[PDB]
Amino acid sequence: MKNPQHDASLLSNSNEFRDKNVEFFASGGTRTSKFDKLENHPFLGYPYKRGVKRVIQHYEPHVEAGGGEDLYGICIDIDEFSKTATIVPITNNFEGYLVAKDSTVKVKDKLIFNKDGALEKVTINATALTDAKQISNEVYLVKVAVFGNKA
Amino acid sequence: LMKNPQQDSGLLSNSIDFRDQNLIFSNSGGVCTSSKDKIENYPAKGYPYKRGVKLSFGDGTTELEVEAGGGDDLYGVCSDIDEFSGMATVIPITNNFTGYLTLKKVNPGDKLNFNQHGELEKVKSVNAIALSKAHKLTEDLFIVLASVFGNR
Amino acid sequence: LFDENYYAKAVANIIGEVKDPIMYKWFSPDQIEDVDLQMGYQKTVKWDAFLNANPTTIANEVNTISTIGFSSEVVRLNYLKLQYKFRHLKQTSEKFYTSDSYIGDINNNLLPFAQAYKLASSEIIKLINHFVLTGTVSIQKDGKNQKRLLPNMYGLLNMPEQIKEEVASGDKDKMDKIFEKIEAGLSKLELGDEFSTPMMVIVDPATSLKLVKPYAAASSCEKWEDVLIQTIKAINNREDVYIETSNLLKHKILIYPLNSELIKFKPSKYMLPTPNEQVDKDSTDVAHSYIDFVLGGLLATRKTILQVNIKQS
Amino acid sequence: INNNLLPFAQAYKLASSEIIKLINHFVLTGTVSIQKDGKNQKRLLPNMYGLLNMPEQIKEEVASGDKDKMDKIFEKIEAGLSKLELGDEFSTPMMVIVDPATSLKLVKPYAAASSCEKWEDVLIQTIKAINNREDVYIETSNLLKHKILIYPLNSELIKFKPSKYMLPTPNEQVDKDSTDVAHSYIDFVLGGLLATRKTILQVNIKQS
Amino acid sequence: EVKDPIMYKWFSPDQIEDVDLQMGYQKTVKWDAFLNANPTTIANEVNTISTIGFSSEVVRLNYLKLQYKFRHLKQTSEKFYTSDSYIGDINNNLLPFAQAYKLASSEIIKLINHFVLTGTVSIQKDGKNQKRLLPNMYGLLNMPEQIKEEVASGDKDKMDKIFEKIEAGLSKLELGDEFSTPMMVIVDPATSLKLVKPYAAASSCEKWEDVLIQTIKAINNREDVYIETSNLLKHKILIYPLNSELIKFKPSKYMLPTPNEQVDKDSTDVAHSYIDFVLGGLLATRKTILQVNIKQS
Amino acid sequence: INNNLLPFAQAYKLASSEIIKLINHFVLTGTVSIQKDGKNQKRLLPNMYGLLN
Amino acid sequence: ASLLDSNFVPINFTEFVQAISNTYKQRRIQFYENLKR
Amino acid sequence: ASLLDSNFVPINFTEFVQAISNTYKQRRIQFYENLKR
Amino acid sequence: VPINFTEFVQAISNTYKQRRIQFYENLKR
Repeated sequence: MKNPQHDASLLSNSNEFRDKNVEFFASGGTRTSKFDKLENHPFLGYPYKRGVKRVIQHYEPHVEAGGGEDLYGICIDIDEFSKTATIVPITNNFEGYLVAKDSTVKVKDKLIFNKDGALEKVTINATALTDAKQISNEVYLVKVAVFGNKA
Repeated sequence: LMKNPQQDSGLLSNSIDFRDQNLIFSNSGGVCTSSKDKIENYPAKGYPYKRGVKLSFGDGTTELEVEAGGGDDLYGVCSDIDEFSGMATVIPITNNFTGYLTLKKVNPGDKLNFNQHGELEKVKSVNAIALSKAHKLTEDLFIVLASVFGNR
Repeated sequence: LFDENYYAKAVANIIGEVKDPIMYKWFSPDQIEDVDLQMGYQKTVKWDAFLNANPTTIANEVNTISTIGFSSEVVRLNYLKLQYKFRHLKQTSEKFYTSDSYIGDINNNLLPFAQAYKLASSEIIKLINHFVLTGTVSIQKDGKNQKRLLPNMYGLLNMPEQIKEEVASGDKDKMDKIFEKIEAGLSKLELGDEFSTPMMVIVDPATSLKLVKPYAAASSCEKWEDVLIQTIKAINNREDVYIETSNLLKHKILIYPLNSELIKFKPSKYMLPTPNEQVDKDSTDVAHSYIDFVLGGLLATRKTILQVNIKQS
Repeated sequence: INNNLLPFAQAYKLASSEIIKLINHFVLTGTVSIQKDGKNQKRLLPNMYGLLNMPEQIKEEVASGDKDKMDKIFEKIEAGLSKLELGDEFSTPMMVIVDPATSLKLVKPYAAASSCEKWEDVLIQTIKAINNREDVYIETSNLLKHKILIYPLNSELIKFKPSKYMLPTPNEQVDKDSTDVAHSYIDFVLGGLLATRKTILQVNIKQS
Repeated sequence: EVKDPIMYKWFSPDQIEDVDLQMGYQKTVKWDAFLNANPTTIANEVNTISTIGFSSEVVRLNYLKLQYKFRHLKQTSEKFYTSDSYIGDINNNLLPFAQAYKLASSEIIKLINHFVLTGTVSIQKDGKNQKRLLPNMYGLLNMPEQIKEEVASGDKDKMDKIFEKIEAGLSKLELGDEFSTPMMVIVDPATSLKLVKPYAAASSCEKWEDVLIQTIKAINNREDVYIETSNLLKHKILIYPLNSELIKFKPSKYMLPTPNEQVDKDSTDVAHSYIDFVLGGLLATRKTILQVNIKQS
Repeated sequence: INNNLLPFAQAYKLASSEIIKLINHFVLTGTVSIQKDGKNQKRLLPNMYGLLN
Repeated sequence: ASLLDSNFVPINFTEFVQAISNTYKQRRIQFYENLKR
Repeated sequence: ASLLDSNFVPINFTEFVQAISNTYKQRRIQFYENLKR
Repeated sequence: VPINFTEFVQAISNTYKQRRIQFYENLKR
């Protein structure tokens, strides 16, 4: 979901400072600017840390996990109670840990968002900064820099 | 698929009518209960609530459990569940039970049998007689008042 | 605080001129109670009992008896926090826009902070009243493009598990047909032991116009309004019946009791508009301010509201 | 909350309230059932009757076409009132029990419409004609369904002799076990309505 | 007249605190911080700065209520079964209530001690047919995210290999800022017999027990090191600190056996009674427990 | 808890502790890195050495 | 603490907001007291 | 000999039931006394 | 003197706690 550490059975050992940030609860970006535009949109499904597209149908338009030519932005945080998602518009650049389709993504690889909002090797939307890292059975996170859409 | 509905209602209930108030899914136990009934409890494998159960054996490391089933493996009827401990309350087939049980998606007096999933179905090896028509709680969830009094 | 912050002082000196919401007329003093919350939920528990079978006759010896079952329901009220932003003139720039009779730029629709805040608060209060009435939030007359809200957030018109009546398109002009539907809904109401309470009716202007026609050969001393009052008094144990007209409604009639034991409004104590401390400033004369408000908190029992709709086909 | 278990005091209060509702329903309608349709009735003993199923009383049936015609309903009521036989107990208060729909119909102006004169007032005057101008009370009960019940309030004609243990009473037997769940029992007694024949008028509005 | 549980010797007085609960759960929250990237060099104008992230972890401890039933002689019927020196029916194995309750309580306390040590509930010697328990219910031996070392079957007798594995585990331990604490070691009788041999040509006045104590003192800031022998263990070595900040025991105040108020009386002379006890309540920080298993297969 | 937000005092204390650990690591090793592998090191200036490098 | 008192000197924005809420509550109480149906 | 009074101390379940019946009767009597039609 | 079974159970628990405290006081490693 969002926080997988609220079902833990042991206390964490808070001594080491290395290799402690590549997790699924790490909301936001590794480097954040004060002048980054953040939007709140109602969402359907679970688009957290994924590319999001805007869907219009009566109710206001919502956002859901997607990519391709419908790519509207990237979801970086979610409020479950209000069922809202914080979105960085595709017109704004972003660096952070996003979901990848599999573990075949390597450094210096050009990445595209797919229908599920996951990054995959090859328009071009991002460039991988680290290797794909396994957090859960199917959860693969990769540090990546997004620079809009470029052919 | 839960005795206690997860989605809590947005309105208060109106306690003005005394009829047709027991036709809910959270009505655990039986309509007619004897003080000399034999009541067991077992670890639950899945959600066998309001269904006929059978004894399932694991590798051997863990103890036996109960899972929804019927046929010649029928051991008893699951009347209640404690979700915190995963404990299913069972009434053995050697004891007779009268209550609301899950029906497979039937008129008072029709003979019934337990299928592979612990659901009552219209007919061989179990004495189940329907005492009411099928009441639909959900588009796929149907209950029926049945009296079980052993095997045939 | 007033020495340092000027906008806070302006709000303090202009807050009195904001008119009270009209939704206060739709409720009684005991029917409204504030809750200390901004965004979240409040939960209550209600217990109920029921009969499982016919009672058992105690003859000779028997140990198999019919059972009485119990159940619990959890009622949850969701409160949501919303915000609006408005542009105004910076405090130090007012002298350069003061005119003979007014202050501000008519060419650019820029106002001083006090006037801008007053108008914005009035508009937000109108939106809040509309939400409390109809259960929806929208800015279009069609009512489309609504804002997706949380569950357990309802108004007097969209509250579920209530009595709903519909008057056909061909019978829209027929006040007798409308009154027939109203009587049917009134009979289907279930007040219970809380019947000796005043009742409230909310109607649209067209229905208010129709209500003053003579009762139908035509009568000579009694009218449709009097007939409706007598009909409602038949069920409220001859208690007060109040009639109100709201321009928000269109071809709809709402009937409900003013009893705190059946319908209660528990709004957040921060529901009405409140200024935000953050002010956006730049090198120009235009600044931006923010207003916060909270929505949610209407609790009603089942089958205690009559909602009559008149189809306009 | 998760297992629907209450303290004994609250459980007993709720059970007693439900049982009292059942007792009131039996006293009115003459039957015992937990279904809204009224089927699967509990087989009771003979000589056990309520105010609605008492035999040898005056019965009228308003037809389907006149289900909303208050004039026809009042005509049937007048015929039943004429057929009533009070005899020497005329000077007694009368009681009328009405369903909510007919109660709402009663408050309409009497029919051109007569000012300061309602169908309720007309009915009260009509009943006062035969009760020697005594008090006529009107009650509305949701238990009834399109039924009007008219009967006097004189003990010489209709009497209620219930058991002194009719209302719910706790039992001494409490089932106990090694767990935290216990069981208790509540007793109540039914029966005891005695009315002379042809002293109750029952008007049924026949829908469909 | 009932002996104290042996699990008390495995904990310090400050490491145990009672909780008022029979069945349910307790939960606690811990807050952590982390660095998401390398720092940012402040030079000229820059707006994008590296961020420090935060996290919350909720740890839940479950408790379970269990019951046993035993038969005994009725109080009024005792006099027809007593004798000059033997009390109770020898042929039918019937005892008075006091003796039956004492023996049953002793058995239940043995079961509780075994659960606290190994985190399992079973009555078979093989250890199979275990009672299924709730999640977040662990003992000192099955606690996850700890240090686990395994000595091979061929080296089941080589104390040098056993000590090498123990040393590797001690190095992998992460006591951290709570290192200045006494340490506790639990071993089986075979391991205790092995520990008295001279250290290895054989040394003089240097034994494996002394070497192990010195090795543990190297990491515990020269604090006290205690060694206990438990016949419950078998081919297992357990090492952990006696610090409340790392390992704590919050048992239910009704954990130890308690008689029930229900007695099953009848017309005959046989009655039945019930005993209740509560299981659960061990809290441990990760990577603070060393478990060494000596394989034989 | 659901959104992982803290008061300023606790947030500052935790961040200061992490930064102090990083400073100790740099003083000992001469490098700045947030990984246990030691890769993706921050580029530094010359004449900036630790006890190990 | 209400904005209807001329002897009220707020210290900070939190107190200002609390005073605004109290003023709203007192205004609704006054409205219901002055209401005549 | 009714549950309404506080001086009443039942000795057994039979007297308790008799007190319950007396309380029901007294409540009915008081209801009819206070009834206004 | 325990008036009721609840007091009896509380006394049993307090006795267990006191025995634990006394055992730790008398313990010498």
